[PDB]
Amino acid sequence: KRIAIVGAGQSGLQLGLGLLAAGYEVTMFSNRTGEDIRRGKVMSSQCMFDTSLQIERDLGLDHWASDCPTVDGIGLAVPHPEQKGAKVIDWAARLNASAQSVDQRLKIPAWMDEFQKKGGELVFKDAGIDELEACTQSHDLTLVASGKGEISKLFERDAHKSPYDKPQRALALTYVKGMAPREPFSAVCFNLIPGVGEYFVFPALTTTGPCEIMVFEGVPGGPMDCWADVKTPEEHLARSKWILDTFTPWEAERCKDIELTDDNGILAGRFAPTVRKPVATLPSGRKVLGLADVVVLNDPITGQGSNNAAKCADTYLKSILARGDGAADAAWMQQTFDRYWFGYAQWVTQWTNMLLAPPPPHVLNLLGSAGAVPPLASAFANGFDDPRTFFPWFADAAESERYIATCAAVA
Amino acid sequence: KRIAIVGAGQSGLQLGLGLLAAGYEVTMFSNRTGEDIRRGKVMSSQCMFDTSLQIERDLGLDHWASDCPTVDGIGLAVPHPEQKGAKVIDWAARLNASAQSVDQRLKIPAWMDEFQKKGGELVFKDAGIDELEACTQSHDLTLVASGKGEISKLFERDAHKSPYDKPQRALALTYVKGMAPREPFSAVCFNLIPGVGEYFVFPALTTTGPCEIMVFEGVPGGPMDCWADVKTPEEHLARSKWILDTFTPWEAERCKDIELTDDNGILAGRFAPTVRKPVATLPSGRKVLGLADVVVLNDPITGQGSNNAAKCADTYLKSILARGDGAADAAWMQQTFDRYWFGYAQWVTQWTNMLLAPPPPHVLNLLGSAGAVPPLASAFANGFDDPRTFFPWFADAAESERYIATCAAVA
Ligand SMILES: Cc1cc2nc3c(=O)[nH]c(=O)nc-3n(C[C@H](O)[C@H](O)[C@H](O)COP(=O)(O)OP(=O)(O)OC[C@H]3O[C@@H](n4cnc5c(N)ncnc54)[C@H](O)[C@@H]3O)c2cc1C
Ligand SMILES: Cc1cc2nc3c(=O)[nH]c(=O)nc-3n(C[C@H](O)[C@H](O)[C@H](O)COP(=O)(O)OP(=O)(O)OC[C@H]3O[C@@H](n4cnc5c(N)ncnc54)[C@H](O)[C@@H]3O)c2cc1C
Repeated sequence: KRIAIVGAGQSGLQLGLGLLAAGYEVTMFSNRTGEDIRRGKVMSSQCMFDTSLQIERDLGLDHWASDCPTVDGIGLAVPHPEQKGAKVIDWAARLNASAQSVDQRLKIPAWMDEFQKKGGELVFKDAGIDELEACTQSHDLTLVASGKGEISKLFERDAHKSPYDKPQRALALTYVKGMAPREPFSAVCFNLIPGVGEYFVFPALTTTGPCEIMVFEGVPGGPMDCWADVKTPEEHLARSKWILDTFTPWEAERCKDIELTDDNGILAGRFAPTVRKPVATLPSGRKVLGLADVVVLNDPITGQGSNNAAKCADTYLKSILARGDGAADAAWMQQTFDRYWFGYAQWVTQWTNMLLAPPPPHVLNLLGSAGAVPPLASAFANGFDDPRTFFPWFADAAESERYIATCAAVA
Repeated sequence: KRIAIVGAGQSGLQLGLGLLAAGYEVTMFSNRTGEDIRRGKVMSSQCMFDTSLQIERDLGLDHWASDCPTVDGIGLAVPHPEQKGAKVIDWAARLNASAQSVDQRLKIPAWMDEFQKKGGELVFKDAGIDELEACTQSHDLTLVASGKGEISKLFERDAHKSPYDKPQRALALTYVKGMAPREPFSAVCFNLIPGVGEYFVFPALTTTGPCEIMVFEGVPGGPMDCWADVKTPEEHLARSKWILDTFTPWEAERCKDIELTDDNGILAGRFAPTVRKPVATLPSGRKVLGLADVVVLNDPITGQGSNNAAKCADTYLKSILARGDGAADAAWMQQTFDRYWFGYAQWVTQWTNMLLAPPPPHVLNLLGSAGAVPPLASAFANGFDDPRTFFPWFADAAESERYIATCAAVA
C-alpha cells in the first residue's frame, strides 16, 4: 500500500508514476527542485531504444514522442590507419524501430510535476540514513533510486559482478545546435579510434529544442583524456571541435556551424563500472532495495543506462504488483533484483565491459565483416535494443564465425 | 498486407489472430477440423506461466482464465534411496503469479472459430510443397507453424544448436478426474527418480471440465520406458497407476479414485530435441519462415513448449508489425528468428537439454539446498516463467555456490 522512493530520477519517477496509477501511496524524496534540474547541467545522453520507449508509452509517459527527433539507425566508422583522413570501416544499418533521446532536464522535472498532480507525496531533502530509517518505519517498502549520488554507497559493492574498480573511460558530453543532419537517415554515428577512445553523436531533444549530443570517451591518459584543463563553456566547445578535427574529420565536416545549446549543455567526468548487492541493511536492522544505477552502473559506451533504468523500473513494478499484500522482505527484494540481473542486466553489463577492453581479433573481424554483410550490421544495430542478442557470437571467436556465415547466407 | 500460415496450432493461431487485429489479411491452412481436434487425442500438457499467459491476455485470447484451475507453485520430490517409500528431498515454492493449462483440444478449435469470425481465411488441406509454392506467390510472407508435423522437415536441422539426435525420454500423458487436490496450494509436483525418469502432475482444464494431467518421462530402456505393450485406455490408466505405486507412492495416495477424463485423454510417444534453420527455400527459390516448434523443439520435461509457442509468436508478430511495408526477405526472416533464439530460446533450450542428461554434483547440491533455503526454491519455481534467470548459476558449480550463498543471506 505505501511505497517510499529516495531519488527523483528516471527509474524512480517511472516506478513512482506506475505505482500511483496502480493505486499505491508513494512518497518520493528529491534533493533538487524541478526548475534547478531543467536549468542545471546535462546528466546524460539518454538514447532510448524502442523496447524502453514502449515501456514509457504503456505508462502514458511518452510526452515528447512527437517533438523529439528520431534516431533511425546505428553507424560505425574506423579511421584508416594509413590513408590520411579516411576510413577503413564505414557502415550503417537501420534500427527496426526508432530510438529517441529526451534530455533528462526536460523529462525528470515534467515527471516530478505529474507525480504531484497524480497524488504522489513529493518531499524535498537531501536524504541520508535518518530519512531511510524514517521511511522504513512508515512504508511497506523503501527503494533507493539515487543514481551516482552519495547514498548509493550504502549498498555493498558486488566484486564478482564488477570486473573493474577504476574508470575505463574519460567521458564528456556536448549538446549542440547547428550540426548538419545525417542523411539519408539519422543514426548513432560511432567512431572507434583504436587505442584512443570513441566519439559518437546523435540527434535529441533538449530544453531549447532539437539538437545533437556529442559523446566522447577516452582511454585514460591518452589524447582523448583531455578535459582536465577545460574550464569554460567556450573551451569545452573548442576542445570538442578539436577531437573531431584530429581524429574524425569526416564528422568535423558536419560541424562547421555548431553552437552549444546552452552554457550547461556540457559535462565531463568518469566513474568505475559497478554492480552492487540490492539489499542494504540500515543501522536499525530495517532493509532498503536499490534500483537501477544504484545496483547496476555501466559505462555509457553502449548507451544503455537509461534503457536499463526503464527496464529495471518495469521489472520492479511488475514484481511489486504481483506481490499484492505480501511482505516486501529481504528475500522478495533479492528475488526482484535477481530476475532483472540474471534475466537481463548481466548481459548488458558483460557486453559493455567487453567493449571497454581492447577488442580481440574475432571482434575486429565482426566489425569489418559487417560493412560487407548487411544482415550482420543489422544484427549489430538492433542488438542495442536487447543486448542479450549479442550472445554467444560476439564474445566467442568460433561462434562469431558461425554467425557471420548465418548472416552471409541470407544477404 | 497478406500473410499465409501453414498449421493451425497454438503459435500459428495466436500469430494469425494478432495479425487480423492489426489489420492484415491472413490465410491459414489446417489439416484438421475444429471438432476432430476437440474430440481427438490430447497433444500436450500445456502448462503456461504468467508471462506467456499475459501475452494471451494482451490479445484478448484468455477465454478460459476464469474456468481453468490455477497452478500456484512448483514442487520437487526425490525418493529416499534407503528408507522405503519416503523422500530424501521434498519441497515446494509458490509462483509469483499463477500458471494455467488449457487443453489445446479446447483452445485451438475455439481460436480457429475466432480466426474465421474475425475475417481470417481458413483453408482445410494437408499442405505440402505445392501449397507453399502457391502461398508464396500470393502472399507477402508465408510461415510454417506445423509443430511436429511432417512438412517441418523441410527446414534444415541445425546440428550445432541440437546436441541430441535421439529421444532422451519416453513420454506419456494421462488426463484424469478424481485426483485429490494438492493442499494448501496447487503445484507442478515434480518427482525425480534417479536414473529412471520423472513424473510430474498438475491441474488443468479439458473438454469435460477441470482435471489433472499426469506426465511421465522415462530414460529410454529403463523401467519407465514402459508404454510399448499398452494398447487400450484401460491399460494406459493401469500402467500410469503402476508407475506411481512403484516409484512415487506418496503421489499414489492422491490417486485412489482416478478415472480418465475420456478415452482420448492419453498419449505416448517420443522425439529428439531439435533446432532447425528458420528459412527454407522452396523448389521455385521462394522462401518460407518457420515458427515455434518447427524451429525450436524441446523435450517437455521443463514444460516450455507452449510457453515458447506464445513468446515465439509474440516476437514474430512484433517483428512483422515493425517491418511495415518492408519486404519479408530472407534477411528479415533470419533476423526475426535470431532475436527469438539469441535473446530467449537458446536459454530455455540449454536448460532443458541439461536436465535431460544425468545431473552433475552441483545440480544435486542445488536441488537439496532448495529444501532448506526457501529463496533458492523460490528462484527455481519462478525460473519456469523465464529460464534465462537460471544462468549462470544452474550450469556452473562455482556460480551455483555463490547463488546458494546469496539466497541463504536473505532467508
Ligand atoms: C555522461 C553520460 C552519458 C550517458 N549516455 C547515455 C545514453 O546515450 N543512453 C542511455 O541509455 N544511458 C546513458 N547514460 C546513463 C543514464 O543517464 C543513467 O544510467 C540513467 O539516468 C539511470 O537512471 P536512474 O534512475 O538509476 O538514476 P538518475 O536518473 O541519475 O537519478 C538520480 C537522481 O537522484 C537524486 N539524488 C541523489 N542522491 C539523492 C539523495 N540522497 N536524496 C535525494 N535525491 C537524491 C539526484 O538529484 C539525481 O537526479 C549516460 C550517463 C552519463 C553519465
Ligand atoms: C507429451 C507432450 C507434453 C507437453 N507438455 C507441455 C507442458 O506442460 N507445457 C508446455 O508449455 N509445453 C508442453 N508441450 C509442448 C507444447 O505442446 C508444444 O511445444 C506447442 O504446442 C508448440 O506450439 P506450435 O504452434 O509450434 O505447434 P502445434 O500446437 O503442435 O500446431 C501444429 C498443428 O499443425 C497441424 N499441421 C501439421 N502439419 C500440417 C500440414 N502439413 N498442413 C496443415 N496443418 C498441419 C497439426 O494438425 C497440428 O495441430 C508438450 C508436448 C508434448 C508432446
